Amino acid sequence: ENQKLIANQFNSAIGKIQDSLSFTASALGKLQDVVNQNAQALNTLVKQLSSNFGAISSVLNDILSRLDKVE
Amino acid sequence: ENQKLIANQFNSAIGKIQDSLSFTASALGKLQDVVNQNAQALNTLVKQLSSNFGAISSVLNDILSRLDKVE
Amino acid sequence: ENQKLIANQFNSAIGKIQDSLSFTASALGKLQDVVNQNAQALNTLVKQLSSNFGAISSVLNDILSRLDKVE
Amino acid sequence: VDLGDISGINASVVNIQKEIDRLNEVAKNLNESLIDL
Amino acid sequence: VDLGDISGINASVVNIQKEIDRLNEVAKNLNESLIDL
Amino acid sequence: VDLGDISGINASVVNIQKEIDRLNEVAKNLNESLIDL
Repeated sequence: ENQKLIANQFNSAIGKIQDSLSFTASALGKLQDVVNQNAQALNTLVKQLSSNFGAISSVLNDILSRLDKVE
Repeated sequence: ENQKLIANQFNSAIGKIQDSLSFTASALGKLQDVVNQNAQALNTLVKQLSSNFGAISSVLNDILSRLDKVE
Repeated sequence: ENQKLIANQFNSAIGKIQDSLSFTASALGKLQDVVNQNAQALNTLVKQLSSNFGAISSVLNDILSRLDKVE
Repeated sequence: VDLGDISGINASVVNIQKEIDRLNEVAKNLNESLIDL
Repeated sequence: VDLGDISGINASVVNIQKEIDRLNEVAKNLNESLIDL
Repeated sequence: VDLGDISGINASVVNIQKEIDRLNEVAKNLNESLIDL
């Protein structure tokens, strides 16, 4: 009788721990997906910003050249 | 006697697993808060950068127009 | 006999739960490291961008001053 | 002069509140699995 | 005019797929630890 | 010309080292809950 109680409580606890492990795996997967997407977003932003700053640098250098040629 | 030992060890293990689940939930909550704050920060930075680059584009276009009108 | 079965199943389950806790700790540590590195990257990008925008502002103000002095 | 567009660069948000709530619910429910001989 | 360089600012990626796979494997293997008297 | 300010845009850091340390401590302490008949 007490053995049946121990076995039933243990099976219930193992089921709850299985659910907890599945939910922890799901949460870690979602966190991984979002962290990786934000990392790709930051890298894309850095690349686009490098391109934009190169463009602004070229344009500003041309403007400085024209200002020198004028004055 | 052995049943009391099994029950005591099982209760101790379930208490430790409850503590572990609470700490995992706390860690996942902190990670969620920080990932979401950094996502909001990246989005705010992207919006402000779009505004700043629009402003720089307008100013540079005006400068190019003035340089054309001069030369 | 049933007590030996209960003890063996419980020891197996506790070993598997120990492995699961170690792997959850490792995953949370990796997520923490990556989230903190991306946070440092975003902060470094914000600082460098502030410097670059200050530089562009100074250069553009000088250009506007020169355009005023010319026309 | 046409600078590149960066408006599309978006940062997703994570919503694991269901999983955290379920983990706390299980940590509370494991009291119903304790053995009382 | 020389604007600062920002190309070095990189964002690491996390690879915890091994740990998630192992967690799901353990959640499946805990069925082999159930007690059947 | 006055460009917008972005210095306030900050990125928080996470400190779950207490929780990771406690998880490893529990994974080590669960050896004291093994049954030795």
